[PDB]
Amino acid sequence: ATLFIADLHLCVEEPAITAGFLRFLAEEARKADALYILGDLFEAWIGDDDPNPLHRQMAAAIKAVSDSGVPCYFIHGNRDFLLGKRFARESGMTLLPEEKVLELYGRRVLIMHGDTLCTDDAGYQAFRAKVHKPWLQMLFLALPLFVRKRIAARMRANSKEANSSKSLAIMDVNQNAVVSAMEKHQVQWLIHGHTHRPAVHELIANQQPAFRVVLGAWHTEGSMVKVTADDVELIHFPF
Ligand SMILES: CCCCCCCCCCC[C@@H](O)CC(=O)N[C@H]1[C@@H](OP(=O)(O)O)O[C@H](CO)[C@@H](O)[C@@H]1OC(=O)C[C@H](O)CCCCCCCCCCC
Ligand SMILES: [Mn+2]
Ligand SMILES: [Mn+2]
Repeated sequence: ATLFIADLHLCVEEPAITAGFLRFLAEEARKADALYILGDLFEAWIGDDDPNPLHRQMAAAIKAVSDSGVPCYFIHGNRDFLLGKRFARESGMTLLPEEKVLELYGRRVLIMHGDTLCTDDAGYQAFRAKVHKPWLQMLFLALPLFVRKRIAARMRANSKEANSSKSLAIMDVNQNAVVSAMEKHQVQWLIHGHTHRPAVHELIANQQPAFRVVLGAWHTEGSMVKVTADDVELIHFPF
């Protein structure tokens, strides 16, 4: 089986999630064919040079999975788009582009974080385009770590404030964008996160039955999608 997770938002002061993730790696990822992490692995990323001890332990635990023969892949989220090649090497992860099609046991599946489908949120998409500019990223990364942490803290705070004022519609995926992505790639299956609204949605793409499977955020329990020859299963599991 091939596993998909997203939206862990790992951080020091959410220790149940950290413990749950370590257990997941040892008990589930170890026996899988591959693991895909579809963004927001960390609560925030302000550069691979961050000395946070959590990053060291998480990198080693992920690298132990891929060193055991189970490849680990990462699509960036909105929290952790700065995660780079240095941390990918430390963690034994392969970095993927923002959209990727997999063929799994004969089944073509599109994967992404999900935030690029939220096309009605013009304010977010504006922000996203700016912070994805390599020149601006490279400029941010030149600041002292403590300044980067203050910026991130402010961004987190203003994000929470902005979100409480936004309609549910602009913060969920746009259906035209969903269908457009699934027809661009001619898939009947899409797995994403970002919205923190776990569900299996039925829809039409390519004039055929299609499915959009949304991972849950990790808080008091975890969420994965398990893909086998015969099934695509959204599974919630306790810590
Ligand atoms: C150049 C390199 C910069 C590097 C920075 C590295 C640190 C990144 C830290 C993570 C920030 C991230 O949380 C912001 C974000 O993505 N918010 C969108 C997201 O909501 P979340 O709160 O993240 O769940 O998902 C929501 C649903 O899709 C969406 O609505 C939120 O988007 C917003 O709230 C964006 C607002 O519309 C505008 C953003 C205002 C940010 C304030 C900037 C303060 C910076 C000051 C520095 C001078
Ligand atoms: Mn998230
Ligand atoms: Mn997200």
